[PDB]
Amino acid sequence: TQVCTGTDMKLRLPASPETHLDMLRHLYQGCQVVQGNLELTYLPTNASLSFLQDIQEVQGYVLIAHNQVRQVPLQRLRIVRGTQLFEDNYALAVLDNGDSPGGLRELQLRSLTEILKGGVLIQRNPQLCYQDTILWKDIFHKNNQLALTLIDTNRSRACHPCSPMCKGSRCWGESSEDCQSLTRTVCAGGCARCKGPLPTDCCHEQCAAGCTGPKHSDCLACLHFNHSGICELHCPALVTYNTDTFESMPNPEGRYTFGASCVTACPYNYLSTDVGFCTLVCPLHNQEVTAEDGTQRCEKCSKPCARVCYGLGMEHLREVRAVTSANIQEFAGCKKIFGSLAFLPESFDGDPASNTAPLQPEQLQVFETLEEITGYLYISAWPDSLPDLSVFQNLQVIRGRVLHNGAYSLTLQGLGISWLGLRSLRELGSGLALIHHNTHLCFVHTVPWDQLFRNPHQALLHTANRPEDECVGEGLACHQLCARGHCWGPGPTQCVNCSQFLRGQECVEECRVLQGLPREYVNARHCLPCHPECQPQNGSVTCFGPEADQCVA
Amino acid sequence: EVQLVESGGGLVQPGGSLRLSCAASGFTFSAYTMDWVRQAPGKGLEWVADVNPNSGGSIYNQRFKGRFTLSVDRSKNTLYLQMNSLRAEDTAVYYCARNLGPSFYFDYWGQGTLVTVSSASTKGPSVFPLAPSSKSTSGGTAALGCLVKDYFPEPVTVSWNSGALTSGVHTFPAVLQSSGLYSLSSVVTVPSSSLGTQTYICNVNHKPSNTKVDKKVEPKSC
Amino acid sequence: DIQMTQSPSSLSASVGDRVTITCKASQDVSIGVAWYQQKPGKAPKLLIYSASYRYTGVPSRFSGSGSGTDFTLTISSLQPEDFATYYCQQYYIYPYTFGQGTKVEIKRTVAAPSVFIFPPSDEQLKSGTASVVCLLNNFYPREAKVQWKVDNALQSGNSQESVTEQDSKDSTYSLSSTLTLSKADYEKHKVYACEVTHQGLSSPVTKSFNRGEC
Repeated sequence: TQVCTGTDMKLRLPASPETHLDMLRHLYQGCQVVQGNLELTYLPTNASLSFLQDIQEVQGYVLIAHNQVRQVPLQRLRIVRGTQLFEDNYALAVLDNGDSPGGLRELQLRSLTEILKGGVLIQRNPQLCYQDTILWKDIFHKNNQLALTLIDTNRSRACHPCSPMCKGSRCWGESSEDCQSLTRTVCAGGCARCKGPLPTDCCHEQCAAGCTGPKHSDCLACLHFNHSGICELHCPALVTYNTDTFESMPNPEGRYTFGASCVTACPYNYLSTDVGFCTLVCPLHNQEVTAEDGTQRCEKCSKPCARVCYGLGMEHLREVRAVTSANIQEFAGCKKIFGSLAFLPESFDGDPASNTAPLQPEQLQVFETLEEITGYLYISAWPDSLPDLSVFQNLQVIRGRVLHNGAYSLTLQGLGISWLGLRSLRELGSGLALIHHNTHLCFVHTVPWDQLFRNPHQALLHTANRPEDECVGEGLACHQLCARGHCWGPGPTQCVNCSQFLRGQECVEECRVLQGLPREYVNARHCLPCHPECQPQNGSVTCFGPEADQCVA
Repeated sequence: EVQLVESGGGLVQPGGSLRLSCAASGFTFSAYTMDWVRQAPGKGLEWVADVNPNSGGSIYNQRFKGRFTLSVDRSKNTLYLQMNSLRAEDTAVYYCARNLGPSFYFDYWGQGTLVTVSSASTKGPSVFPLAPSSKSTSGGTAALGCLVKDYFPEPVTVSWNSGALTSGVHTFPAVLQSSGLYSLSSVVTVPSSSLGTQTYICNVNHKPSNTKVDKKVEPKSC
Repeated sequence: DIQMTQSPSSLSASVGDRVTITCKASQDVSIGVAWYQQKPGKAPKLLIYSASYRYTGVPSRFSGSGSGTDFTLTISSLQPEDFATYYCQQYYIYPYTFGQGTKVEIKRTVAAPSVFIFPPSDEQLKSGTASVVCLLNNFYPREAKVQWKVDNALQSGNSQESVTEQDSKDSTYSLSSTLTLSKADYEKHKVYACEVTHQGLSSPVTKSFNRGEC
């Protein structure tokens, strides 16, 4: 998959510094376009970053801060768009990269040619050379009056001169292959971009970063939209009009807008709108419904929208950081929550600022009916009287449209829970899972983490948990009645996939049909007690169904 | 918060061309259908056109198709409305609303930039005093005022005695004459016991014409 | 095209009454009808959609109804903030056409105007044209017919009227009829008069003006 959602985490410290380099690699591996921000923060000096060699396009900004790596291999990145900016002013931010000595040594951005919107921020880098020898105006867009240069030139080492074979002195490295390709300040006439000085070498008006010819199907990047190799200005409409009567007829060439490309259908986790936009949230007077196949769709409604529940970051909870006792009553009977759910340390104990009562462990029973979360789940505190997360038994799917820190969709931190708690969690739509620094945490490696993910960019990061050798040597090892050794925790319950038969929520063996007081009928390996008040039998099947007609008498 | 601001309004000759813009903010631009509505002075509302941000497919009105031209610039959340071959019926305020779902009803209208078309040039207001008659007493109260005539374009602000007198002043809305020029009347009611004592001056200010002509109001010697 | 017609085109009511406004279409627009509100000088705002559902952020003193060809917008209790023009609209089929408007304004008792007549100034004899004013002041309701006469005969096609907006202190209107004829046409008659008729006046008072002693 070449479309990977980026991270949303500024200079803020990581959750688990040990499993951080394993978080960047499990997210930008085999990716070419980043639908978000590219943030490279808090990397050790000897970290290997070979997985960042294929990044080409970034929708958001580029953040490179607090790193001791000598080289960042982002040599094949052409265009950064800048839909959202760092401090609302910058599109490229290289800060605080310093301690043979460690720290960033060279920028190594050889193909950067177009920044549509934003600025560049380079401050406090002692080991960085060649940072002020680049004509940054060329890389900035023609329609960008926000292009402000803030470059710090405080260096702790002596730099080398650029390669003499380079025409001028604009180089990103000392080697001969580190020159800069001037594109905009060398054009002849009113050409926004040109591959050379000749007017015939001018690029098409839809070329973003450059061109390999005069045509409109060979731009290095598409300025507005990418129509399967055709740099267009708009995606083809989803409907055609009679233009006299103006009637609606479906267009077989209808494409949907998804970032900077035209797509036949919206991606798996996204939503398709009648206007022709791949959304994560339906617009006003629209509604999210499931089609016959099972895909997600934003569909209109004449009647007012049904009352839905909202979580953190959503309509009236856009600024709440954790679930307190003030908003705990809102999630009453909500079979679906539009938004996230966070439990910070300040949730189960009252806040001195206000008269906030602390979260009693019996108040968390309102979540015993929740079945779907469209955002992340973040539990960094949990009562010690509750051994697991058994309040989320009915939680089936966490879609992860909104990700905590921009990467994680299921995070547990310092809980001290017993095994896992999460019984029926069967799907993580997007974002990684991070279960770390829980001392009494067993049952981590025995979860079908591949049967819950939905894309190759999802993974499981875990560290500083209970050692596995101590977990097995206690009699807690996925009781064998669970099929294929996939268990959620100790007991006849917590089996991910049953092997023989079910009796309610617990994994059981051959039913009590022939030797039980309630006579049962096995429907897809499910013991179900039915009262045989027609004919007491002693080893024969009494009832075929729950109705009176199916009874023996 | 969603807020829309229009621009491009002004005054042009018949047949002239204009281009109104409508920048959007506070909501996802490429998620709603954007619209233009107009209202003639003292008349009802009339839907003008319909644009789509993603595809660009514009839906016009039969009375406007061919003359108007819509556009969308998602790089700066801006709408464009190209008006060509403007006639004398195209003087109105041009709203800029948005669709909730692509059924044609509106919730968040713009500000209503004004477009006016006329062949009249800029002329200063000629202030004409209306002296109170000898039989202008209604029982102890009289009336007086000045008359601006043949001024273009709107508006004109009128003041009495440098703004000291504001109780009882009635400024009438400007009415367009058959010659294509505007004319309104400003009057004030004064008690008849004080007529030859107060020196009454009417202060007409024309900003497009840079006119500050003042005319005294003295009772007529009947 | 569909003609979207409201009835009545003007209405007066006091604070606390019940206001009913009806809109009618020429085609089946059963549930494709909205409603709006425009105060003088500011942009319209949505009130009702689907002819029976309020918009988010709208008070509860609004209840649309009606399906097919008859529609109705009703306010249970009036407040000194909803005195404006109410439009109806159809979006069921192309084209989408608004109504003509319904003006709702505060009611009070009848007030009689103070009729006036103003001799034209002297600086305008040399200009070429003449103008005579038939000033009214502080009357209610708005309906009032004003016609001129040149010594025997009413004029037509030469009198433009102008009425100000409502007043926030006494809620009365002002009317100013401006006769316009040339100076050459002015210096050939002797009596210029304008006739004012109002509901509150039992007698049609007339303000005669003399072209002589002035």
